[PDB]
Amino acid sequence: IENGWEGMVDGWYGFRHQNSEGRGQAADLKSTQAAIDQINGKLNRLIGKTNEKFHQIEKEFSEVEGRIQDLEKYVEDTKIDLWSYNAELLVALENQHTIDLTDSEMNKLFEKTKKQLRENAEDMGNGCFKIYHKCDNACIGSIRNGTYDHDVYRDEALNNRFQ
Amino acid sequence: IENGWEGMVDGWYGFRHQNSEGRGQAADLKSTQAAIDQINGKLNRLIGKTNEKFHQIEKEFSEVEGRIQDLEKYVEDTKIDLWSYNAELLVALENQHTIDLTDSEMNKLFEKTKKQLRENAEDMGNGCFKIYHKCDNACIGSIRNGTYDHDVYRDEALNNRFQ
Amino acid sequence: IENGWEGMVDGWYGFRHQNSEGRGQAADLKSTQAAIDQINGKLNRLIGKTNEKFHQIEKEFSEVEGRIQDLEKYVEDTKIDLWSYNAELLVALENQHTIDLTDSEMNKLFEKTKKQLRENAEDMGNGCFKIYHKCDNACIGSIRNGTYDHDVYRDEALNNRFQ
Amino acid sequence: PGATLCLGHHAVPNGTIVKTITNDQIEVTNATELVQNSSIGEICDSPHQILDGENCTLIDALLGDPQCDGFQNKKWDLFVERSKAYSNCYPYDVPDYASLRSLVA
Amino acid sequence: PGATLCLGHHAVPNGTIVKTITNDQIEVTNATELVQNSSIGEICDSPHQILD
Amino acid sequence: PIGKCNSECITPNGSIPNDKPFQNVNRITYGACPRYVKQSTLKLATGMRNVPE
Amino acid sequence: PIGKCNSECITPNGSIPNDKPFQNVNRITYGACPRYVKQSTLKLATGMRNVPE
Amino acid sequence: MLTQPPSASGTPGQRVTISCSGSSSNIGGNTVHWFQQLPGTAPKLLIYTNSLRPSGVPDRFSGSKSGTSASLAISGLQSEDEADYYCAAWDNSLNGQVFGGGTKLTVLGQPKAAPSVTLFPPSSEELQANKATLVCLISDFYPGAVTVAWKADSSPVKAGVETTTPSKQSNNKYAASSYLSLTPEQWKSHRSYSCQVTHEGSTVEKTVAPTEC
Amino acid sequence: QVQLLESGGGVVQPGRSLRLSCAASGFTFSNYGMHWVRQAPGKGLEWVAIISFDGSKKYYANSVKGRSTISRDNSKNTLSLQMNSLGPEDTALYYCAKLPSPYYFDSRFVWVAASAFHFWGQGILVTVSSASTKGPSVFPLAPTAALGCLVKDYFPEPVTVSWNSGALTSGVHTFPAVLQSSGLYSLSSVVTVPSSSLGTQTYICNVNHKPSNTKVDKRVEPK
Ligand SMILES: *[C@@H]1O[C@H](CO)[C@@H](O[C@@H]2O[C@H](CO)[C@@H](O)[C@H](O)[C@H]2NC(C)=O)[C@H](O)[C@H]1NC(C)=O
Ligand SMILES: *[C@@H]1O[C@H](CO)[C@@H](O[C@@H]2O[C@H](CO)[C@@H](O)[C@H](O)[C@H]2NC(C)=O)[C@H](O)[C@H]1NC(C)=O
Ligand SMILES: *[C@@H]1O[C@H](CO)[C@@H](O[C@@H]2O[C@H](CO)[C@@H](O)[C@H](O)[C@H]2NC(C)=O)[C@H](O)[C@H]1NC(C)=O
Repeated sequence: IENGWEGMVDGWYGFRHQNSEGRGQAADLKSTQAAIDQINGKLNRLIGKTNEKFHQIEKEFSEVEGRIQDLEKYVEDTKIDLWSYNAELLVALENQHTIDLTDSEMNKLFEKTKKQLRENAEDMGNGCFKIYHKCDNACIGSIRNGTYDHDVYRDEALNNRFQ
Repeated sequence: IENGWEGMVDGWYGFRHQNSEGRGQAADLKSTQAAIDQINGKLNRLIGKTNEKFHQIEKEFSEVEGRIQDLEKYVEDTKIDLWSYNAELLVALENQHTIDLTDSEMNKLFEKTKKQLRENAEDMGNGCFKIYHKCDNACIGSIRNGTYDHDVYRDEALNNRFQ
Repeated sequence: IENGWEGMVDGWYGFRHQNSEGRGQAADLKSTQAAIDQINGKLNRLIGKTNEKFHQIEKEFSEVEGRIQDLEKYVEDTKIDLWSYNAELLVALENQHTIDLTDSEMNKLFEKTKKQLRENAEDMGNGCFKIYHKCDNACIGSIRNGTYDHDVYRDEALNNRFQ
Repeated sequence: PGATLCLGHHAVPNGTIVKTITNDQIEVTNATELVQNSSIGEICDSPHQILDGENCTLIDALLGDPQCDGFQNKKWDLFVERSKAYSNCYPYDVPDYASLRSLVA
Repeated sequence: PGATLCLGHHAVPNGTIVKTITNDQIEVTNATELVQNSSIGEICDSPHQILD
Repeated sequence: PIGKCNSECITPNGSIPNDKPFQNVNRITYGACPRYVKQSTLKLATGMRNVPE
Repeated sequence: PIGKCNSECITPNGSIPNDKPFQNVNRITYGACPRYVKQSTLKLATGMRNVPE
Repeated sequence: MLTQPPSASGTPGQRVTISCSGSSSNIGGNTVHWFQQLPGTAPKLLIYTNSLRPSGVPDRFSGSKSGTSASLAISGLQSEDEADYYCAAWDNSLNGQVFGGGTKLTVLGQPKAAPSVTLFPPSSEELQANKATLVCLISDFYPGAVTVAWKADSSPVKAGVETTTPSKQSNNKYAASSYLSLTPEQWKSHRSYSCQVTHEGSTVEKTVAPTEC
Repeated sequence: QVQLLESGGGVVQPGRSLRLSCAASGFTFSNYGMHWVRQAPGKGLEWVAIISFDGSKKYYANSVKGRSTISRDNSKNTLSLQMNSLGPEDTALYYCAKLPSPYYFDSRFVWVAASAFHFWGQGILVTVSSASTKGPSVFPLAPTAALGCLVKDYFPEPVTVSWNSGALTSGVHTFPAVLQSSGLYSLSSVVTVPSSSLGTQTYICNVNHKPSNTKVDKRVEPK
């Protein structure tokens, strides 16, 4: 893909088509629904899960005591550093996974389409196909809904594609 | 793929074929061997590697002592929480990796096949191919073993595929 | 791919071609530049980032004191074990990511090429293409630079590919 | 003759920067903060039972410093010691002061 | 005329549920417990020397 | 100051919300509190890569 | 009770096997013991995703 | 419709599981969710997106889904979990929301099952209105299966109506109450009424009886 | 949490129409698609309709398609349902509820959240049957011990029973109603009380029947 589409407001992934009937755009429900489900599960894991701790050691001192003070400071500092490391690593990993799952859903949709147009189209390489037959808005709908039959348009597209 | 095949007992990934000689099923040794090797390496990493610890602090108290008791409880609790976090994260990561490697082996096998049938077949999109020539059980064997030559069947399949 | 190419010294990924003008080899700048950028960012994250710690507890003892000594040993040992676990896991994860990004860049380049030769070539399956027209060194350059137009060579390659 | 069909995803004019393994800084559509760093400035009396012992320490209320007679026989969940607290009775000291304070708390 | 060829993987009627990053609960063929939670109830006299 | 509200996490700076997994207000906590970390901000992505148009 | 067996990990509940990396029997351990965690069960996948037929 | 078995069962702390089978139109393509309906009250949401619990829900309830089969597991089942459990999912063919049949799960009732039987006669204002209804009830018994033999002066009748109330939240005690109702015509013509319990919690059927006094 | 005032329940003759409306407060109603679900007495849970957060998408069940309409007003924060040509298979409770649904039914602002906003309203009871809803008749039932109140010969079903101004709260068993050959309902409400309180503190039940303006009190004890 080259960039994104700012005009999409009823979904996250979609299709743009230019045929003899004009130019149109429409989003895909299933892919964006799956992405939303995964991110909501991620948030449900992270947010709202905090355990209780009531009585602990002291962590601020107004006096000079020596050994025990040194040990308590060391313990709290070690705990803090380890938990901060864990937090930074968890955030990095979860964000990488979010990016990966979104890109995977985009590629899933692209492949689902490409396999539907078996020989009636070619991959131009810019995230856009070239369909080699007269395909109207109803034909585009048959594509996206999953009802497109290649046999109907197969011979015409093979002709316009090899001669 | 749509689902799995419960009849497979001599492997994990395989092929099903329907030709004029009937319907048959046979598993692939290399891919399942690689998956088994990876999972066995995972188990060899995890299982049986425990280090020794003999003398430690006390972790249960029948008396009320104050400062040192508070500190020892805090230390053990912090250690326990950090190790539990590590355990949950490690299990999640290793299981994700197991799933990913198994799916990757399936896709590896699918692509290995698809590249072998260069133009003599089409990808129907349901994890099944359509081979456009009369292919007998010996021809299927030549496919799976890796000895299938497309040139022999190329012209017939190109004919039955474009006319 | 079968193996690597030891003769490459001006890059990491590249092309080898055999045409009527002979055999040649030349590397791809963009892909190796991206890989180098990612590994340099990884090193910039890891190397040179160490925080200061000045006054801590004692960690070696020449006497036999009992409770406090036991606690200090326990604390330092717990810290050491947790940090060693973190170090081993971080190194494993970062190396896996390095391998993954390098392989991804190789596959990115392969696909970028494959989409450029839309119908004028076939995927032999051994990390090498078969181009079905007389392609000179200037034509190979037009391929790699990104200026290759399939239309110019489309009809000749379709002929030599289907008849 | 023939039509074209494009596959794409959405975007927004003002994304936010986050961090991953590949990129130290990368822009996404929307993101949430996971580090609570703001507070109101006051302590909430619920759901935990709070005892604002404002001019008194826990030890003073324990012994019975006359300004602390309010805290006689009272229970609590969190005792709030103020920086204005001071003792006004007979001068004293407690060996293992912290330990008695902790066990009483 | 032409034959079809399918690629697939195996399955089992009774898998077990595990946890990953994508899915809190997902079913796999087989899995092993990593948390020893059962004990016999007695202390073994070997290999460590015990003094009751 | 003691107020009249509801929060299950108390710090010497006041009560704080207990939804985010981490916090850096203070390390001294009472209740169902998020863990103290040194980072001032950790942001979690709730959307895909954003290349505008 | 003291028995007559062999195990390199001893807890106040008895000896336990030292193969699994974790355990939650008890936190008081002697020997080559698995680390105490709070989870009652952590399962490791030894097979692919299972979509039955 | 979605396929849920009518009944589930177990012992306190047994981790019961309910299943839900569907079709490619709803579950194979969309996520499922699970609601809990305590007897006599509105349903409450337990699970959504096949594994997610909302704020209120304890982690004892878990969910899963594969292909056309969803599962709802309860780990630490206890006294206060006897209720109805509904699986539901969105269907794209019908373009709507399709629910499950419903599943009733019961707990292992320690078969104490001592019906505190009590026969109740009709009162004055009932008979002044030319009405009569003699009642016989059983409290704190188990299980739901039971029978009642009427004795209208040692004679059986037809069309006797009673209702079984669901389990109690704490004590897990069932209860039934059957009342026979007529007018003073067939009422003052016979004098001894009796009810005989036939239950799996005692030796043989047990009769209790009032007389016209 | 969620404060909804529901309205429209009652008795409606066969072939006629019902019109329910529940008004919500406590959240941004403007960005949540809503559902109407129904539950026949006995058992069962059938879904009726769904409406988007802006009306742009409505969908009904094949069982009530072509004779029902779901509607909403974001100004008065009101959800409403209209159904015509009612038959006995439609007597049921109707819940106005926010269920989990496809993402496009709710707004853009609530697509991603860790909360999953949800609520079910209390039932709205509608009953299709012949008219003349008659009030109740309450009789005391008196003889380890047991006593109670039997309330018979009423319709509709909406009935509630309390004990001694809501005092007796334990051991109480209110039995679910049963319908008969006639359009009459019955309801037994018993309690196991010790044999040591025949005169300690005698008990009196109260029965609230709303769709008759009825609050009947009656005391129970033997002679
Ligand atoms: C983008 O993410 C932000 C979080 O940073 C969301 O802003 C929060 O929105 C919820 C509900 O709308 C409020 O309760 C919070 O107070 C908001 N926080 C902040 C810092 O604004 C925002 O809603 C998200 N946008 C979208 C379209 O999902
Ligand atoms: C806590 O102590 C302060 C100071 O001892 C009290 O403030 C005093 O209030 C009284 C009457 O309210 C005045 O006579 C004093 O002049 C105040 N102190 C000063 C320094 O001006 C305060 O009232 C005490 N509060 C409690 C709850 O004990
Ligand atoms: C599936 O995994 C389980 C582990 O949960 C295996 O069961 C163990 O099998 C080994 C050897 O067969 C025994 O020593 C263990 O006692 C078993 N444990 C349990 C809990 O049963 C099982 O063998 C695996 N199945 C397959 C086909 O590999």
